[PDB]
Amino acid sequence: VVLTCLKDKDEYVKKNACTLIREIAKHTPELSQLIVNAGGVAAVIDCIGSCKGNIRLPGIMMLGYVAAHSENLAMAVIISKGVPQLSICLSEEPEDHIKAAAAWALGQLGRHTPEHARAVAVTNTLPVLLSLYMSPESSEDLQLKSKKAIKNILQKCTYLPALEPFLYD
Amino acid sequence: RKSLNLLDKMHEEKDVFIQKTKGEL
Amino acid sequence: AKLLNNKVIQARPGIVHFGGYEIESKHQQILNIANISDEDTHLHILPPQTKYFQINFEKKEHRLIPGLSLTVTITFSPDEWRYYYDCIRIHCKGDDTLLVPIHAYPVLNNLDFPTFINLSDVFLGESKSYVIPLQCSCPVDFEFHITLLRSHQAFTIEPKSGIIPANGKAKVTVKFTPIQYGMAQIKIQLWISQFNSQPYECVFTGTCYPNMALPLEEFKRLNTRSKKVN
Amino acid sequence: MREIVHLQAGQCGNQIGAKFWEVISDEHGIDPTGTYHGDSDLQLERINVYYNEATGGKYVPRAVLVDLEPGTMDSVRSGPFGQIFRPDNFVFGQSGAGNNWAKGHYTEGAELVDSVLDVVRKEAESCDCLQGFQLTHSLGGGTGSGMGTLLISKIREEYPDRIMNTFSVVPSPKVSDTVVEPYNATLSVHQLVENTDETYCIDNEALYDICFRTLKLTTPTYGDLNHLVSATMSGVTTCLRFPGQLNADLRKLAVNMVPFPRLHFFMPGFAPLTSRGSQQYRALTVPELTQQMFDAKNMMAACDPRHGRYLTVAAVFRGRMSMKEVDEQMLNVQNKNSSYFVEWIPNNVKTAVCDIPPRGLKMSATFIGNSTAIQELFKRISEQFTAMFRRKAFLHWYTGEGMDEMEFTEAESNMNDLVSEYQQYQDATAEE
Amino acid sequence: EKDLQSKITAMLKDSENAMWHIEIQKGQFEDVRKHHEAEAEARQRGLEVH
Amino acid sequence: MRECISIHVGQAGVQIGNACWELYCLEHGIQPDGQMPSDKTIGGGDDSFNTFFSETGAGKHVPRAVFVDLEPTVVDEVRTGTYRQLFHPEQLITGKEDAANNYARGHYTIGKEIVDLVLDRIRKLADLCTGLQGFLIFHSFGGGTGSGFASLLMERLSVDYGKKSKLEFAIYPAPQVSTAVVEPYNSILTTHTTLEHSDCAFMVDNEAIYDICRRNLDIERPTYTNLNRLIGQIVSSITASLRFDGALNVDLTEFQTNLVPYPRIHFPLATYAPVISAEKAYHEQLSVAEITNACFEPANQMVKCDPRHGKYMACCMLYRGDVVPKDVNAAIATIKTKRTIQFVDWCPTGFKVGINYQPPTVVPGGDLAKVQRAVCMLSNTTAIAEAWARLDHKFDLMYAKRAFVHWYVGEGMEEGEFSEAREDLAALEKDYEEVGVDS
Repeated sequence: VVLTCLKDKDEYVKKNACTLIREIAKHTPELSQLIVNAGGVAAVIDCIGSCKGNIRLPGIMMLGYVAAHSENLAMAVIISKGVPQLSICLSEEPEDHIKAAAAWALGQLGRHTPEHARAVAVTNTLPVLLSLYMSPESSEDLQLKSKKAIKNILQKCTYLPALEPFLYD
Repeated sequence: RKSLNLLDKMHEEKDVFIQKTKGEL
Repeated sequence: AKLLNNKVIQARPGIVHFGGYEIESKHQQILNIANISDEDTHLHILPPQTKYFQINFEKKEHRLIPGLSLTVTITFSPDEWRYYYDCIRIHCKGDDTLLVPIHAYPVLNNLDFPTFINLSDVFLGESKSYVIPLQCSCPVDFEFHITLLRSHQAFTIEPKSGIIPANGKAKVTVKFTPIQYGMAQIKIQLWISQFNSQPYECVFTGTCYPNMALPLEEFKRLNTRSKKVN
Repeated sequence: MREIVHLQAGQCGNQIGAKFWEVISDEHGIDPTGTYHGDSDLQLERINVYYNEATGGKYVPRAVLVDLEPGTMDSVRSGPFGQIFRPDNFVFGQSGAGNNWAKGHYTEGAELVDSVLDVVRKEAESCDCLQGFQLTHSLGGGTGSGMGTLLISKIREEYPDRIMNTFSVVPSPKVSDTVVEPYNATLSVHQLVENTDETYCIDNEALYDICFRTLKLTTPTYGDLNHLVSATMSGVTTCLRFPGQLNADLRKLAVNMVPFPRLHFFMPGFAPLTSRGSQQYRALTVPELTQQMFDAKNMMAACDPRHGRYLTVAAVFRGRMSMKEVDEQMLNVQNKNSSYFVEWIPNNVKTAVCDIPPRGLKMSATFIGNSTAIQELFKRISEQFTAMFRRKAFLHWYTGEGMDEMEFTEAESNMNDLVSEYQQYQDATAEE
Repeated sequence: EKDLQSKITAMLKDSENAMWHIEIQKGQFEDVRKHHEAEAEARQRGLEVH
Repeated sequence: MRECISIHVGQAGVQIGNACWELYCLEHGIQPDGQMPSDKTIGGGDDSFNTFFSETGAGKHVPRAVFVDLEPTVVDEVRTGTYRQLFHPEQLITGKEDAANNYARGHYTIGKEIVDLVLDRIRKLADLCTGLQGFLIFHSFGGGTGSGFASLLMERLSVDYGKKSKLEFAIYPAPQVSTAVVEPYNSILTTHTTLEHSDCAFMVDNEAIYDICRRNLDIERPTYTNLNRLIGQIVSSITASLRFDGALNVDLTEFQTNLVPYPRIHFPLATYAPVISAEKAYHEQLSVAEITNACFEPANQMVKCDPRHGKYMACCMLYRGDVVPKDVNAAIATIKTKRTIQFVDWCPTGFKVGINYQPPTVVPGGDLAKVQRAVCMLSNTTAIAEAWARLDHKFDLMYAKRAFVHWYVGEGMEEGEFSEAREDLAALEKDYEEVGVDS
């Protein structure tokens, strides 16, 4: 009944539903597993892609928490294609805290098995993260989360063509 | 039905666009 | 560093090509230069750097009057089968430099590729194979590759891609296995690994139809009439 | 009680239906106003089959006119009997078909179909019990062919226990009216063999030849063809409209007349086709009519029945003669012309005499047979479709509508199977 | 080439939006084909051979 | 219902529209005032005039057409005419500057200035109408107005209305005789627009008109009036089943659907018959078979091309007058077996039967006589491709040294467009030669 609220015409309702799922899917991996089994990650991702602004922040944060919880949850999120949506939020959203949240979620996704980092790397997120952390106009938290994501992903990324451009930048 | 034909046609054109994008990139 | 034209001059053909040359044969090509600009201009042409390309031209006047065309002939005497390349330098007034390429490469002879192919009736369970002969007149190998715009299951083509041998002939076997009563057609494109390759298009079509031969029924009824004659 | 609902499609279908309505009104004694001016006996009891009981005895027609062009209703309404029909049934759109089957079926066959279903369901519910639905249309266009197949499919899906009889017009390579006519015929044959009970072959070139060489008319027009087909229809329907001694009905024929569902085509024909100067010099007898109903000259086929073998035959008479002459004629014909019918099944001709003679003519008899002559039309249609589908000519219109080309492939496979079936049953041998 | 590849990655994020639609396609449009493609192919053998 | 809007660009388009409107008013008995003053002796008019005219609340008829031209002299010439009380001044848009056989100016610096006004006019005209089927755009390739302005307007009309038919009627430059010099320069660019942005196109020349008039009408000093009259008769014959009815009505859609075999090949060959004078229509028995056979004669074609050089894809034949179906059937049976006429082994037959009960009328002052029936044909053959070959050859020999090209460069336009048009025409000719080749 809450997952259907991410499809209403209203926007603040979607924001509330996202904040609720976020506060739910932050304490223990059991709640996140139940949410995944209920088929809600895909709905959250679709609502994020179909909306813009600060409303994307609760969804990005819940999926970051879910990825950081365990390995099965991160794999399920990856199967649900969460990574390119984090790239979208990192690119098109001009806000800084949204970009920082997307970077943190990407890092929590790529801090799992090398398959996770390979799936993240093929979505062209590492060069953008490097540019943002090499960007003076970026905020402190954005750069810090970008560096954390880079360290958590490059520590297990095995896709050599993705790691090659880092040799010069 | 042909609105049902759009079902295949749109995604097949998008696959052709995937080929074009991979070649160009 | 500009190509095919300039503010001052225009070159036709924009690119020089020596296709299907012959070793030690002195080939000629004509390049003409027109004065785009409305002022009267000098042209400086630096000769080719290679000993295969020998430039030849006539100069009756220096200042090339606007609208006038200067014809320049290039002579080519190859020594072996390979792709040759050179660039010719053209200098106008000021920094008006022109970059013009000259490509020499062997080209396979004119193939008798058909655009349409109407194959006869083949009954179900039978099969018919047609061989397209790819004749190569040059002692070099050429790579071919096939593509299918529209394709059908009743058609099998062998081989899809391969190499035509030096001075040899390739054989492309298209096989029609009648799947159903009716007509099957394919729109086929053949890509050749040659410089400035234009792929060759063709259509293949096979039909499958039985018959019953009415006139023998007329003969049989005539036989019945003859039986009733007695 | 037992009534028949009539349907209309195609401009040629509309004109032939109007001609049939006028002919039956004249025969049964109905003035153009709408009242009754007849003087017969059987023209009051079973008159309700095509009419409806109303106040003041004003009988109303029962036919729904479906068209995509508004210029047809104006033409058919200005006639002497165009003021008697129901204007509500004249359901017309705003865009023409343009001789396109796919475009009409999709564009002009989605938002307009609902109204005609509503009116036909209202008409069906208005009566107590029904038998079948009659539709007269043509395959020459997107109006009759594009909508007739769809409506027949709809009514069969809704009411499966009904008679699906139609009299569509077959094309001819000698006399054409559409460049893409074989495309539309190809599309229509699939629906005719899949979702239609029975179908009769109608040709214009054969009728023109017949009138020219026998009637010897000065300026034959479509009006003459409409008159002849209307007379044919009245001869077909008199078995139920005017009961006699041995009455029959549409379903008894369609069961006894069709050996296999995939072969439901027939070959209709009228016997007394004479010139104006020969009407006063004729001998009304059985053998003459048997010869005129047996030879291929009077037959309205654009082919030769002699190239195959007769499968099923029905001789429907309308007069007061006898019973013995018909059976003796059929027996001696089967004895002599042994090489023209299937020997495996004797007695392939059905006897039927209507004791009530028609109005204006004492003697009438219609021929409904299914001989082995249509295979030539099917094979030539398949060949022309193959020739034009080879290089895919005149196809960008159908593609631009949205439908893919695989329908053409499945259809051509269907006709190849059907023509193979026809030629294989043609020489039906007794044994190995 | 470097700024046009930054732009190719920008239009590739746009083509990634295209691929985001592509996951609606590969969530339902072949979800139906998972069954109706198989049950639209087998019986050509029936018409063909027997 | 069956209602269409006509577009007239350039002097030729304007005069052709005037001839068409006067033909329609005389044939329908419409008086030049705009009302029905015939209160004593009636002479017709009780018909379906809604197709072209409009009925007001006071009994007035308003023509529905577009009379636009970049030069004011033609608008003034029509304005001082006797039919000025029929149309409305808002429908005749004047102009300060005119192309006068120039494409660059009339497409960029002149035609782009009056866009909103004509768009508002055509939108209002469409809103005043209920049922729209197609358009009647009358222009010319030689005239710079009817080329640049016509192309720029048609490109917008194509994107504003995709479900509406887009016809084309203009004059093709004759290879032998011509009026101006830069005609191929405008034609090479207008052909691309009419091919890649329209659905059907009709080309006619004036040399064939001169030949047929001197051969049948036997006139020594011709004039543009007869040329306009012939085109008006052709247009009336084509859209004959729209204003009236018949045995087999053939609407615009009905024939345009089959008249286009391929998106690239949409260039039919019209032929009007009988084209005869008063004395040529008295002691000559006229039947259907003879005129149908004469319709395929190259001498009676309006395009100088030998039909025997190629063969036919599709043929569309129409009729107007007291035509009997048996005669049509006899003519069809005759032509289908004629060896001289060439066709392909994939189209054994194709044609249309348009029976029109209303016979063609006459005009007091013209040369056409009273003929009981008429016939027009629209076939598709590849033998007409030679005209495009000659046009390409002429453009190539004019463009090698860039004759009269500096003007267009100064105006502002891409020189590469010439190469683009040349290669597009070459591709079209290759497609035509491929289609004409059988198995």
